[PDB]
Amino acid sequence: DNIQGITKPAIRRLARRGGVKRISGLIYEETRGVLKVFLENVIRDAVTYTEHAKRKTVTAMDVVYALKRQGRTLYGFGG
Amino acid sequence: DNIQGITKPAIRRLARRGGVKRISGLIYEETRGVLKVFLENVIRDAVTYTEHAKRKTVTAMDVVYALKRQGRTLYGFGG
Amino acid sequence: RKESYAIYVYKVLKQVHPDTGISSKAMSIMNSFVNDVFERIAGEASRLAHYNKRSTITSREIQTAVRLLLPGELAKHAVSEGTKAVTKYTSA
Amino acid sequence: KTRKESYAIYVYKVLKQVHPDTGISSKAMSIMNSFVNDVFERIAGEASRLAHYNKRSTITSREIQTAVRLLLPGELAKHAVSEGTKAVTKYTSAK
Amino acid sequence: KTRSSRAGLQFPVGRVHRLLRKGNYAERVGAGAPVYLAAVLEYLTAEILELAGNAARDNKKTRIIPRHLQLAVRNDEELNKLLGRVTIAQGGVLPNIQSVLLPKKT
Amino acid sequence: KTRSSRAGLQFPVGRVHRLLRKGNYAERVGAGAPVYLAAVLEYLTAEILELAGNAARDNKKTRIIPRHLQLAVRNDEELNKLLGRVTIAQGGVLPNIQSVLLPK
Amino acid sequence: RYRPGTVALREIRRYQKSTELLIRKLPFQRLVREIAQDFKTDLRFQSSAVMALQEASEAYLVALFEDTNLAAIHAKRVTIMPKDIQLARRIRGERA
Amino acid sequence: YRPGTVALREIRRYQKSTELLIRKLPFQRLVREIAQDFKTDLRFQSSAVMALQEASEAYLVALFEDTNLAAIHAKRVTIMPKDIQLARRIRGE
DNA sequence: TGGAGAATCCCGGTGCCGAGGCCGCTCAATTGGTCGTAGACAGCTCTAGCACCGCTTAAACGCACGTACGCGCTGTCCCCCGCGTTTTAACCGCCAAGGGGATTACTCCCTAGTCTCCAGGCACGTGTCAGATATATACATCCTG
DNA sequence: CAGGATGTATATATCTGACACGTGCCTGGAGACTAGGGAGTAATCCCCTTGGCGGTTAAAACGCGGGGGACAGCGCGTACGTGCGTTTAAGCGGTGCTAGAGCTGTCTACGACCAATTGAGCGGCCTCGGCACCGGGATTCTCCA
Repeated sequence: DNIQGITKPAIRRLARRGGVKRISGLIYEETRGVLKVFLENVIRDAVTYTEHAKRKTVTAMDVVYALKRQGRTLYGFGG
Repeated sequence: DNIQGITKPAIRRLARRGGVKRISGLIYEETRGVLKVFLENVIRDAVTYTEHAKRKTVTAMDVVYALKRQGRTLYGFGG
Repeated sequence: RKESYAIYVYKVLKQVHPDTGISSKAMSIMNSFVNDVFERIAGEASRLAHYNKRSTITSREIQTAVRLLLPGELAKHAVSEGTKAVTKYTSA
Repeated sequence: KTRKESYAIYVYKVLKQVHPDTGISSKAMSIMNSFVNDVFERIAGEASRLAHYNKRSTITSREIQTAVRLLLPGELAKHAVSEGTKAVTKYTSAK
Repeated sequence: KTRSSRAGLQFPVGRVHRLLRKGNYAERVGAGAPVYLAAVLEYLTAEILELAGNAARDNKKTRIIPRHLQLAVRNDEELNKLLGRVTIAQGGVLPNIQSVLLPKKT
Repeated sequence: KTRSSRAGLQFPVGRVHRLLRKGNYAERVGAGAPVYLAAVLEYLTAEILELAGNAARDNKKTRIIPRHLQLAVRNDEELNKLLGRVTIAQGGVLPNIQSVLLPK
Repeated sequence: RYRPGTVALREIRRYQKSTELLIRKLPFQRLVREIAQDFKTDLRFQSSAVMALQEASEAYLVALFEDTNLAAIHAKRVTIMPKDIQLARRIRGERA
Repeated sequence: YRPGTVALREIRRYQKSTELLIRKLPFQRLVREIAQDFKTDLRFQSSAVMALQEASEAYLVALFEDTNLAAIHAKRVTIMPKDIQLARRIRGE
């Protein structure tokens, strides 16, 4: 139940950053689901990127290549 | 008036193929502007695609490459 | 001499559906589809070989690119075809 | 004991040329380097495929100019085109 | 003698190897890469053409037109998400009706 | 007697030519293409850093922070159009409120 | 006389199982020549060039109209209105 | 006891600042839980999950902006899950 | 609405650790010469792209009438927000164990390259038959009763 | 629910243009053999990851009033839906012409490539100043009696 470790005010803080004032009480399971499916969409691609290199540790370089696959590229770790 | 050459029943037909039932009266020139900026974004890439080739006739091939550049690649015209 | 992959998918259609034919517009769409998949897979294998500082593209990068840019069961059956073909080819 | 190439000093010289009193952090330095690397890869890949589209085996300045006109929005694109063109005639006028 | 017959495929191994050489993807290319790419194109072509033939079969037609390819692509949720950013000429759209538009009390 | 000196750019020309050569983009690379690419990269770096330093000036710090870079590229329209599909680490978002959200 | 809302729903199916081009070819051709004249003068166009230009145009149009339809549904309405178009081009990222 | 202006203050505070919002170790172990599903006994760089956290919550706050726009379009101020599947299907997932 | 209280801005002081310059080596950038071929230029061909005219015909446009639906208003209740209290798991700091990423060295075999040959794939021509067009008929809904 | 009114699905006649199939030929793929360098494999080591202890406290969990917003219901007035007469421009066919794509021949200037040379560029190191942070006072700022 470590998906629940992303906790009750964490979605609240992310929504306050996103500019949302009032949020529902049933919103948390849904955004936990979308964060979970985003994480298995990215982490799997990072895992095959690691697996191709005959490596058993995941760096940040293949993480940002997996981000580059989905059109969600990240600046600050590709150096 | 040539922007209005594509017309009220044609827009209503294209929206009807898109599955809408009731259409407001302010829809039509709004989607006329949407079609205008879409053709701007495609034709601006296509015209320099012909311009690089020392060419002054737009073929169907470079339109396919421009639509591939905007992430909306189209089948059935070669490529 | 216009280069195309028409008759190869004609034999594929005959061995998967021996009592039908295909139109020329659908021929253009199938050729463009297989060309788009070729460009996507070969570009992913190219940058995958570049990422590991390797100058050679072999079946490993093609397999990993297939596992990358195809969805799950499609990619699983794609590698199930690919390694079976490479074992049939390397045995003769 | 390794070697890693980056564009830290070049964008340092650009930063001190445009702002001779402002410093930069190391995380922002890596963001800067990754940004210029990404846009370099974008322009180089578009010029490569655009040369392949015209069955040309050479990437000249015209391919870079056309890829700049594709990947950049309008007045930024022609300002970059003007900077690239004046750099090419500056390099060609010199030996 | 033909490498496609040696690999037991219909797609040309040598042509894929040729466009891998002149497609400047790398400085050198291996031997199993063109047969692997030919097998992948084999399987993907067979999968789209099988559902296209089924879409022609339940439409009582012995000809494949782009509407059958569009019906084959969007019905199954695998190749549809494979090429979701692709539009097909003479293709149309899947017939989908949102439930709030139908009249009730009929 | 470097090529970047005669090109008039602080960005490297030989490094860009080296990355264009063994980057397998094409088998032949022209002479003016690396200096054109270095000029465009110089311009884009200057465009980033000008508004980054300006945002640092309004924030009254003399160090460029990734927040300053994010405020530079998101407040400028074609810069956001070029950088729409990237995310900037430790950069945050623009402070904006929808008009119906304010009270009264 | 038909009830308003059911013959349009009837020809929804007629245009939705169909596959031909909705917009007439000549006004779209004239519009394309008008908007392409401003980038470079006295251009020429292939016949399949303006045919491929229309294909993506109506494909993007009905892909937008799916979006405006089910965005106007969410606001407990049936009629599509221009602010659903703003919502579609905003969530898609085509506007901002 | 202000009725509803604490939330606007939180909005202004979190859009003004730029620190990491999701708490570190539960995310760092949730990455381990998802990564165990593909290959077992996986080692992880610290910078890998450091990049993954800023990857995840930037997507999350862009999504929250999108469902905020959907909830404003629905003539409401409270977001429901229906705005979430609005945002996901309309933006293309 | 003045003001009580709470959040925020600001200035002064402190202490810290990472920007930023200096130094030494080194390997990648520069110069010079060769030589090979990619494409710039001219010219010929020929083909498809405008340009215009006439018929015809179904699509578009303007208008009349209606009705249903989007929007404004009111009531309700419920559920999420603000805040006080309790608990618990993250954070900081520190310490070891060892794991495998990275580096260097030595081999080997696999693929680029070259020459020769031949057959698979493509342009083109031609029957031919399956989808298009037309006519007639059943039927499955909707509209009003 | 029950009976007309149409639009849609089903069944023949046929007919035509696109599609399946045969043919030559020639260029691109295959057979064979060699060179060498890039990948494979093994030993080292040292950074970096993993695991653990323990104090601390900020943050999460929980509970409860209450108020304001989601949602249901109702009234309305108008703005699009649908139908009909009419105009109009799209579509189709024909001609006719020429600008401009496409390809072939040359050669020359531009780029690959290798040897010699060297200085910009990168790792290590050190220093100090910008900036994070704490604390007290002034400044808004929002709710109410």
